[PDB]
Amino acid sequence: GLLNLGVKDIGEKVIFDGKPSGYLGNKLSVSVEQVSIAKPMSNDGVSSAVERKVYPSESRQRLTSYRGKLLLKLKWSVNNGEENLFEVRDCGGLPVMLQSNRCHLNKMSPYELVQHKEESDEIGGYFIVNGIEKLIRMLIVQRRNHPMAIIRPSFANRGASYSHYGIQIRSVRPDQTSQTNVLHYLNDGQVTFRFSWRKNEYLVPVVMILKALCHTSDREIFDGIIGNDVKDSFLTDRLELLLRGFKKRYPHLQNRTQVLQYLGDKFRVVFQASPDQSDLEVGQEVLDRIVLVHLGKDGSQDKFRMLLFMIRKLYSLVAGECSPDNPDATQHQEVLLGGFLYGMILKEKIDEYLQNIIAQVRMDINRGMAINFKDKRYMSRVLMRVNENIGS
Amino acid sequence: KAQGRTSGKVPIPGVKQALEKKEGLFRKHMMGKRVNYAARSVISPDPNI
Amino acid sequence: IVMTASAAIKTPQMTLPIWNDVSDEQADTFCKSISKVLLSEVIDKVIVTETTGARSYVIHMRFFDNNEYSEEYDVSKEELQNVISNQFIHLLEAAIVKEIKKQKRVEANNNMNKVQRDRQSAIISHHRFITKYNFDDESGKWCEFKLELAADTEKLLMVNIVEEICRKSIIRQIPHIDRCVHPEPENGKRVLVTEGVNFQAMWDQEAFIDVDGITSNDVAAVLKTYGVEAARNTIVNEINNVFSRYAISVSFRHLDLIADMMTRQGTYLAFNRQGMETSTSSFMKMSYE
Amino acid sequence: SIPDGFKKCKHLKNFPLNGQQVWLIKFPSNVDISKLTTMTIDKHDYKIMSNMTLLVPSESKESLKIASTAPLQFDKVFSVSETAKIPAIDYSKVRVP
Amino acid sequence: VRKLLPESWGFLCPVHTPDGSPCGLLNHFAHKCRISTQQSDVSRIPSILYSLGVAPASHTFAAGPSLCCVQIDGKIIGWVSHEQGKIIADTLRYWKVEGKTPGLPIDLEIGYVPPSTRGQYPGLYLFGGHSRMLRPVRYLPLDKEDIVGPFEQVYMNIAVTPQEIQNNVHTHVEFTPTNILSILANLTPFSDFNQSPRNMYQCQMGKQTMGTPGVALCHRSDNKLYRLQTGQTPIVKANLYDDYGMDNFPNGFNAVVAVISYTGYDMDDAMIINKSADERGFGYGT
Amino acid sequence: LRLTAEGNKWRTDILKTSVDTGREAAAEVTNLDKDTPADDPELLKRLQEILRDNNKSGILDAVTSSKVNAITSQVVSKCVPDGTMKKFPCNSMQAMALSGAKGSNVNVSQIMCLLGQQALEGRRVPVMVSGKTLPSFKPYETDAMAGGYVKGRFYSGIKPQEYYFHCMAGREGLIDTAVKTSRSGYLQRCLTKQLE
Amino acid sequence: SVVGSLIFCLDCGDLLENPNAVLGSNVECSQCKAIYPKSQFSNLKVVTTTADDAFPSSLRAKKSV
Amino acid sequence: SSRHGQKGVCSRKWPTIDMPFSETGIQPDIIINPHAFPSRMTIGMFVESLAGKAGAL
Amino acid sequence: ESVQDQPSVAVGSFFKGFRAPSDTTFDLYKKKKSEKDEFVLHGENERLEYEGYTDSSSQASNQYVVGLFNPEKKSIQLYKAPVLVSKVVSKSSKNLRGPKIKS
Amino acid sequence: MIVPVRCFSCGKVVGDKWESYLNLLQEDELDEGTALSRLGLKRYCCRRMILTHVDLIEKFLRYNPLEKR
RNA sequence: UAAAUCGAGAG
DNA sequence: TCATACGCCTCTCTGCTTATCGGTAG
DNA sequence: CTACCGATAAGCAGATCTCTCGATTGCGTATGA
Ligand SMILES: [Zn+2]
Ligand SMILES: [Zn+2]
Repeated sequence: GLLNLGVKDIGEKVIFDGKPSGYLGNKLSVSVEQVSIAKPMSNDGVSSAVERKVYPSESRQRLTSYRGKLLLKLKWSVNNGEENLFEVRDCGGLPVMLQSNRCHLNKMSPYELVQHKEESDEIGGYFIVNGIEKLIRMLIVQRRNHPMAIIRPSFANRGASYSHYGIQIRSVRPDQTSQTNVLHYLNDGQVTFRFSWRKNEYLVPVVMILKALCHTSDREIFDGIIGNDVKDSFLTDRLELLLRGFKKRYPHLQNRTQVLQYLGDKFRVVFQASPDQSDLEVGQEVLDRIVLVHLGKDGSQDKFRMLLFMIRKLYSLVAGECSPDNPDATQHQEVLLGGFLYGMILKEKIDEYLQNIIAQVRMDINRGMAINFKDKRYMSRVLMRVNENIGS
Repeated sequence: KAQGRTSGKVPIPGVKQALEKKEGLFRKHMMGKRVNYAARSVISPDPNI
Repeated sequence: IVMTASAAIKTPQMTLPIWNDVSDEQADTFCKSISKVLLSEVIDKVIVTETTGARSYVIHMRFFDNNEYSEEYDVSKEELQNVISNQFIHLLEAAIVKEIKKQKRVEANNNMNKVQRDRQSAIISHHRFITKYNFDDESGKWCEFKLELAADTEKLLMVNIVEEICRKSIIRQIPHIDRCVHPEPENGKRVLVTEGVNFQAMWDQEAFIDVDGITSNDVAAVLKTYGVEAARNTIVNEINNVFSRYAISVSFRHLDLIADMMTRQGTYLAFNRQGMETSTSSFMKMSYE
Repeated sequence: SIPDGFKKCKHLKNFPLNGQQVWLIKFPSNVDISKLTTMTIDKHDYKIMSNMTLLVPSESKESLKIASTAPLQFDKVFSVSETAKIPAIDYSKVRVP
Repeated sequence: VRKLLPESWGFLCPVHTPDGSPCGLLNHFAHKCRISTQQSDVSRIPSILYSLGVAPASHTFAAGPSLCCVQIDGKIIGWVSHEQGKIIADTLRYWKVEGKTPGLPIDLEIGYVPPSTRGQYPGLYLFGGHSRMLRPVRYLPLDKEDIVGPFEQVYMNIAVTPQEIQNNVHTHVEFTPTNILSILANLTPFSDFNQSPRNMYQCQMGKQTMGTPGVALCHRSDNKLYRLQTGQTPIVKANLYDDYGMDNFPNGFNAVVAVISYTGYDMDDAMIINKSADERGFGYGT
Repeated sequence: LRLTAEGNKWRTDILKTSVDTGREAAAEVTNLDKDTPADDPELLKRLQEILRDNNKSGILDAVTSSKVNAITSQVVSKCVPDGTMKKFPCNSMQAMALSGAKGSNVNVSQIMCLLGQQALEGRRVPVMVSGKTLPSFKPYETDAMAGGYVKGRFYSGIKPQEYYFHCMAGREGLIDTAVKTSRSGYLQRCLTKQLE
Repeated sequence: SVVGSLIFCLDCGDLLENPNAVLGSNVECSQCKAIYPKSQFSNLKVVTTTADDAFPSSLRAKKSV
Repeated sequence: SSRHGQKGVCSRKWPTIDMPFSETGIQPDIIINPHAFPSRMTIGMFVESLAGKAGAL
Repeated sequence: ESVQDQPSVAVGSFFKGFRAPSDTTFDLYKKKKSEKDEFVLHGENERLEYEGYTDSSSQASNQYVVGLFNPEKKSIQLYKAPVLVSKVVSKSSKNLRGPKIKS
Repeated sequence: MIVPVRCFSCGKVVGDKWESYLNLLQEDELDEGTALSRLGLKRYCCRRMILTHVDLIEKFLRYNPLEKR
């Protein structure tokens, strides 16, 4: 499922406590490996026993929402598998939608639908919240996994890059979450990578990432961006400008390991990392998290090849060798389904929940508590001190 | 002119903001006012008036 | 026109009435003489050759055929050579040295005449780092000039700057004039229209153009060069001809009142807060915005 | 650095190169190499018509060396491309009035 | 942004849009436009491509628009000539339409951009991911149904009716011309006889009619409901009126209309309704 | 709204002459010699450059629009007044158009004889990046039918491509109608505030 | 190794520094530190021409078409 | 409204006697002015009226 | 006329016109798989490390065959050789690194 | 919903003919026109009332709040 | 009885 | 153990206005 | 020589008809229970 893929690709968030333990005491590695939503049920007070079955007719009549329980099991990992503490934590009632697999009318025939007071030909596709019907509207977004030659005055206007050219690609992770990369252009003969990890934007020289993705030589970059086009003086001049600019600005980075280290300690605070991840490790982390996500991790060679293709496309665009791709043409468009948006929001809420429990642990660290990460009592105490109403 | 906002919800309008824009006091309460003794409805034709 | 008092309107033109005794010939020639021609309008292409055998730059300025360009644009090879040697290199060296400052942060040239050699030496002395110069003094088809540069600087484009310099170089142009087309007369009015406003230039050409009936689309220039009343007249005419083109009739009392209110201080005012503050009553402006 | 299971090949067959044209045939995996343009092989039709570096066994026949004369590049390159049948439509039954 | 582009042929309804401020922005999908919601099996496609003449991308030494860069959902698979890429595109479409190759799903979009002069960047593009836009058309060879998308459609000739198929021009044909229209636009009777600003007005207005919302109104607590007491099925209606089972929710009534200037109480848009008909329950609702 | 048999004969005979109008207009625009085939490689290349540029496309669209407007003017002049089954004053459509009660001669012509050429903003219908105006049409199609010039009428109905083109034109009309009302308001407000 | 103004290392494949900015008579690769004498490559000649869409002129339309 | 975007508020409840009866005795339950058609060119309504009459017959 | 499925030769891909001294030599590997085996080519020199791999995403779909051809006879000696994508690292630069964490 | 008692245009009682029309359609193989003619509906104003009726009342009656489902 | 934001509409 | 008060928690136009690089007289 | 005076280059601030419905309203935290 998309939810399972999302929690798998979230990764583990790590915190430390001060208890002299090379870095800081013991290590905590909180993660989620299974998110399960159940069909709505009613406790009928405190009777419990076999839980009752709630129906959309009941939800509409009660003027409340039609939601099912959301279950997450936390991988409370101490010292990298020294002591694991699994625990299934409910996260409130997640509003489920009608006629879906997590609804009680999933395969009901029209006769049964009439029997259960729904409709002769009831169709789902909507949520019931506070007794009021609601719908997640489908939205048109850029086509995934396609680099489009885009010409826009808003690039040069108020852009850190000085040109109106570029090659924008909106890559999507297998868990249906998007990360766009803009291959800007500079009038002096170089290309700057652009992305937005948080709400702010960042810019990085393209050849930086080109060398950081895989161990490469400058001749490999020349071959990839120029295939048998040696006589193309325009392409050769632009490539020479780019390589000379890289060598002039960063003469220390003669190797992939040290360029990755530079990337890692440049992106350390924003890409929240415990004082355990090395510069090389956090550089590989930001690389796998930002550039060309649709190829996923362990796809560095494919990312390198596609970056070379993107650079060649940008140079062909600025050379007038290809027309710009119209953003608003339906040929270059897709539609955000509406349930994929639900999955993205669920993944982000899970991320915020994990960060919240780690913030609670850090607050305990700042104050003075017993702070024993191996204690089930302390783990349940810190789990009950953090808001868990993801369904709300 | 207020300084200091991390997340917030809505920045409370000052006395200046109560008199400035199209929704301000001037253009909404003296250049045009809601009126007593006035009606409104749909029009239907009548060639006999 | 009315709500912004644009002194920099998108499309400024004048109306030049030709004399009744001037035919289409000597009129199209006058249009070609008055129209603006750029250096890029005549260059076929440029072949930049870079060599480090120190950083030389040989530029071969291919030109359009003389028998056609001297007839289309009425520009001679002598004028071409003059404008090149006077402005093209002067702008090119400036752009090149600016680029260097920012960074740090056909074959008969050997068979040459004495006059050509003297011209080349003179231009070399005049300019900064030019090592050679020649012109097609018999055909006006090419102009080569070496541009040897210091070897300590990095690689330069030398093509996208030559493009900009050629496009921004002026072969023969009168200020604030771009083109002068000859449209079909509306009703017995021999009319010459341009693509810019500069009255003093056409004041000298009394022989072809009747300087008395020079009416311009722009209002600010008319106010500046003719007075407030001419500005009011042209305001009324411009605000009327848009309505007339849309087959809508507005009585001239309304337009006359609008123009008189717009020029009530002797200046090209407008209907906005920047032309509003001159008013006795403050509440009106405060209610405005 | 030997990966798991990647044993070094003990011996290699001799590869003659002197005595002459060197070609590459990019046979698809489906084509049977043992049994051997409108060429017909197996039961399917195919289309047949410095990029890489070539290695050659040395005298010790336990290593790889770059072949050269007195370098050497392949004289011709061929790529066997699998083809299908695209039949013309029957316009009589397609253009229904 | 609001211009009705021709690239939305069969995907976005040309008629269905709300006149006014959201015009052109809040468009609607064609009734036969399927949105893919699962990732098609693209495991075997690279294996098939290499057999078809595609050089592997790992060892190719090729770049630029002079070569046909074959991609699969954003992954550079290989490089091939332009004519060869066109041949592979046609062969892949044939194998996809015919039900013999196991690796090629029918939902796969084969978007091929032939080389041109200052056109779009060429290359063979293959897509199989989620969120795609798909439309069914009849592949002229084998007479079987084919699935196309916006990216692949703008470069392929698709006749609108079988009578206009041209020799060596059209390789696809719409099953019916009426599947490029949305619902509420197919249901407009004789929609090809009106001015378009009236078809779109009817599309916007068919949602505001006081029809029947549902039959389970005794088990609902909706804030406001508009119910037509006695609706009738149209005498004149599209074939899709009963295909979508719309008679379960009648929207109006059949009225004996008279195009006549008699009363004098209706010039601009007004209408005159029989008093006695009204007193007989004509148009009643709650 | 009907025509006579002879009126329909005139209309179809005149419309038969519009087959080559688009090809001739394109050939004239591209400076090619007349009588050239519509599939000439040089003509295709020149139309390719015209499509790539934005001013050559405008010139070609203006020329073809003028030609098809001449054709539709011929059709309307020959058919509308003296080709109708019912004549004025018996023809209520014609009486309403002539007396100014409602509608106009352009409306009557669109209903009865010809719907003319669809102009979006002083220009023909948009073109894809492949030279195709629609999936139904060839790339670089030198045909007035595949240019927005619809030969149908609201009495006999319009074909699917003509329906699409007319929908385009109606959408542009409604967008402009929405925009203009908001456009004029600020101008009027500033004028009246200063001149009150 | 040499294609245009660029000089590549035949061993590793790194851009050699411009010979006009080194000590003289030889330049070495920054990765393999291999000896590359200044001879065997002295004409770093590039030939470039402006695009056809660079100088829009009235005669440009008339010379063709 | 009809199915061709012909809006309009009901103006008056015209009594059946004052309604123009036909030869067969049918008095229409809705009167629409003929002047609405020339400007909007909704010939689909004209086709639909006679098609529905034939269907009902 | 005679095919050689057994490992005899293999073709690499470093870059355009990769040249090494004749004294340079490489070593071949072979995994213990059944069909379409992965190949790893290793080598070293005084100050350079040469290595290569074969992409499994494409090596199991197509075959590469080397052969000879007599000018006057059609006798062709078939030889199967895998294709290896390779990279070159300097030995001194291979171990080049930096500090783990910058405080 | 349920069949209207009187025809809207004229006033002829058609509320006693829906069941007869359904029986004539079901038992005998009569077309809608022949069935309407046999029922005595000559004018198309009366014919449409029974020809185009929907009878949503049967669908409405399946939701009974006073009987166990 | 309020006030703001968003959404859906009419002319 | 655990609830309510305190503390905050990204693609349009016109000017005007300030700062900074050139020039003239004294 | 050097201060008063201009002539851009950049940034800054202010703009871009009425009427009817419906829905909604924050985390975060920290101590007395
Ligand atoms: Zn090296
Ligand atoms: Zn009746």
